Amino acid sequence: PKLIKNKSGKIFVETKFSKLIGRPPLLVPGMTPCTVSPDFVAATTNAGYTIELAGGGYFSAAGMTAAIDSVVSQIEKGSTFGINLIYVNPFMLQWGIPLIKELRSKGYPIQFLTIGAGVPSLEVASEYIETLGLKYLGLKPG
Amino acid sequence: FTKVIDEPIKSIMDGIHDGHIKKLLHQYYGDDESKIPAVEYFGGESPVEDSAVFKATSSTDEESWFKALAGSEINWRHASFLCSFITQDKMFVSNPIRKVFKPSQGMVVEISNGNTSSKTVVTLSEPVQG
Repeated sequence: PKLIKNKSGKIFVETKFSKLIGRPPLLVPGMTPCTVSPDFVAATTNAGYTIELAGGGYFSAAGMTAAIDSVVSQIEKGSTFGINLIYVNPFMLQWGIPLIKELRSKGYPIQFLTIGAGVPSLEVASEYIETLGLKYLGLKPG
Repeated sequence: FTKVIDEPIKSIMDGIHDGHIKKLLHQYYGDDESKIPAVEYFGGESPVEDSAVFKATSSTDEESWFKALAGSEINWRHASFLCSFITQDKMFVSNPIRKVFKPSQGMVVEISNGNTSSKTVVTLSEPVQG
């Protein structure tokens, strides 16, 4: 681990992670229900930390779209956030992955996707890496 | 460790980061903030000469081309050529500077004042009617 500072004199812990995202290497993972709230996702993003919006709190693309739009309205221009989807909830994936693809194609500030509660197959992971327009992919091996 | 109710998320996350900074500063930088290296901006790093001229060919490597145009120093020109995305209000779109300077046969990029960021000029020249 290293220290680095920017022009403004802000010090960062410098790791492989912090060097990618330009923020402290500290994240609030997706939690149903704690990070389903757009207000908490926005507060943490505005604090300068990476947080996953929990898909576990959402049942359709429309409901998750309204939550994402609420986060985007409350975060500063140039801020980003991630989405946590649950791999053992095939229904969530079925509306969740097309939604992220579509919002990323519209340029929504979704930096990454974390898949909780299972690791996708090589074929599925390839689809997520190549099609979703994400900076990185979060995996949570058990 | 969950003891203090209604601590702002900023105080919790900052408290952890500032704790790490303090401990690294003591252990690895002799309690001296002046030994911390500075960069213009921190981020955008994938985990994997004053006057110059670059000529694109059919076989020119895209990553090597953009590294060369970017330069070594972290400044506006590094961001211009290596950021995959730029911001349009709150949206994140593909870096248009990378699209425009995508290398192809006939493209000639002259960098002038490459060492002084404030004065650097990157000039793309292409064949126009011969």
